[PDB]
Amino acid sequence: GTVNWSVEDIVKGINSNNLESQLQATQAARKLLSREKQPPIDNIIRAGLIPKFVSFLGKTDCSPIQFESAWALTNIASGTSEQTKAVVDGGAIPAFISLLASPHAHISEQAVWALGNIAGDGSAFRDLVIKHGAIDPLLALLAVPDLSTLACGYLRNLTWTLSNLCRNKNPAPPLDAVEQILPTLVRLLHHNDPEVLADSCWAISYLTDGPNERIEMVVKKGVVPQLVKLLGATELPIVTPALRAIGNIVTGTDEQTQKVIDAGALAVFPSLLTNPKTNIQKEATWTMSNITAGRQDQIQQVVNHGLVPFLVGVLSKADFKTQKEAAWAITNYTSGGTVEQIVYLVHCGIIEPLMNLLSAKDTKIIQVILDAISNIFQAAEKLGETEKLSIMIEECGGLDKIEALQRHENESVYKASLNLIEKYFS
Amino acid sequence: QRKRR
Amino acid sequence: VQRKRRKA
Repeated sequence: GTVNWSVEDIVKGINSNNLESQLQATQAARKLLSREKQPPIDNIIRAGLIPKFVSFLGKTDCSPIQFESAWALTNIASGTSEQTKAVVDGGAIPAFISLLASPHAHISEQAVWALGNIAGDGSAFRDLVIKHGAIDPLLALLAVPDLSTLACGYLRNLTWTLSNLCRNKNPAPPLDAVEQILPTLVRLLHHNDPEVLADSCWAISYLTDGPNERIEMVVKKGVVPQLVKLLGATELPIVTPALRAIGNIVTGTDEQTQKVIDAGALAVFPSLLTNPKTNIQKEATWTMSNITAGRQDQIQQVVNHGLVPFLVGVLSKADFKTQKEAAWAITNYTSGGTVEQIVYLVHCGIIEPLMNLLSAKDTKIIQVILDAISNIFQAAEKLGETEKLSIMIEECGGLDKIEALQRHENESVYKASLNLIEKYFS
Repeated sequence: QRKRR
Repeated sequence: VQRKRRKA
C-alpha cells in the first residue's frame, strides 16, 4: 500500500489538497524513514517536507496524520545535528509539546520520543525544548498513583526523554528544570523495569556529573541508598550507570562521599573490583581512588571492608587503564592515610606490583607511583623502618627501575627517582 | 584527589 | 542509540 514510495510520490501526495492523500503520503514517508538501511533523511529534508509534517502535527480531526507525521519527524530528528536542526527550524518543538496532551497515547508517546531526540542533540536544543515548556506536560504524563498502570514502552520512552533533558554539559541543564524533574526521576529510579532503572540511573549520573551543588541537589533527594542497591544489580546496563553515579557523587565533598559509604557501597566493591567487564573494574577503581582521597576514617572504612587486597589485585593484573586508576588510589591513600594505614597497605603486598608498574612507558603513572613510594618511605622514616623498605623494593627489582627513571626523558620523573635513590638507596 | 575524570 | 533513537 504505502511500501517503498519514491520521494516524488510522497511530495505529490502531500501537496494535494486531499487530507487523506496527504495521510497516505505521510505514512509512506514514515515507512521510508523507518527502514533499517540508511533512511533517505536528507532527500526528505531537501524535498521541503518538514513544514508540511509540522502542520500535520496540528490536525486534531485526523489523529492518524498527527501520528504519522510525528513518527516521520521523530526519525528525521534521530539523525545528524543538521537534520535535528531542520526539524526544530520547522517549528516542531511547540507542536510536539502540544501533542503531549493528546488523548491518543500512541501520539503523545511519539511526541515524547521526538522531543527526546531533539533534546538529545545537545545543550542548546535541550534548553530550547525546556524553554518551550516541555517539562510540565511530560511530568503530567507520569502523575499517576502507580507507574505500573502505564504501558511499559510509554514509560520507557518518557524516562529516556527525561534522561536527555538531564544530559549534556557546557552548559548543564537549568537548575530549576533539574529540581522540577527530580521527584519524578526518583520515582522512576524505584520502578521495577530494567530499562526504566537504567535510564533513570543514567539521568542521575548526568545530574551528578558536575560541581558539588549539583551533587547536593541529587543526594538531598535520598537516592544514594537506591543507587547502591542498583549497584549490586545483575543487569550490567543498570550497574554501569549506577556505578557512574556513585563515582560522580564521591567526587564531591567528604560528606557526600560519606553518604555513599553509609549506604553500604563499599560492600559491593569486592565484586566491582573483580568484575569481568573492564569498564566496571576501571570505574570502580576510579571511584575507589576518590574515596581514598577522602578522610582518614573513610580510608579506614575502605580498609575495614577489605578493599586494599582488591586494589593490590587490580594493580597486579588488570587492563592498564584500571592499573592507572589503582595507582592513583594508592597515591591518594598514601598522601592522606595514617602511618598505620600505610604500613597496612605495604603488608597487603602493594610494593611488588607497584614496582612492576614502574616499567610502563606512561609518564603520569610513573610520577604517581614515585609519589606513592615517597609517601611510604616517609611513613617508614616515621617508623625507622626505611631500610627494611629499601631492601624490600630492591628484592623485587624496584631499585633497577628507579635507576632507569634517572635516565628518563621527564624532569619530574628524574627528580623523583634521584630523590628516592639519594634519600634511601645510597 | 577528586580526579573528576 | 542513547542520544537519538530512530523508530524502526
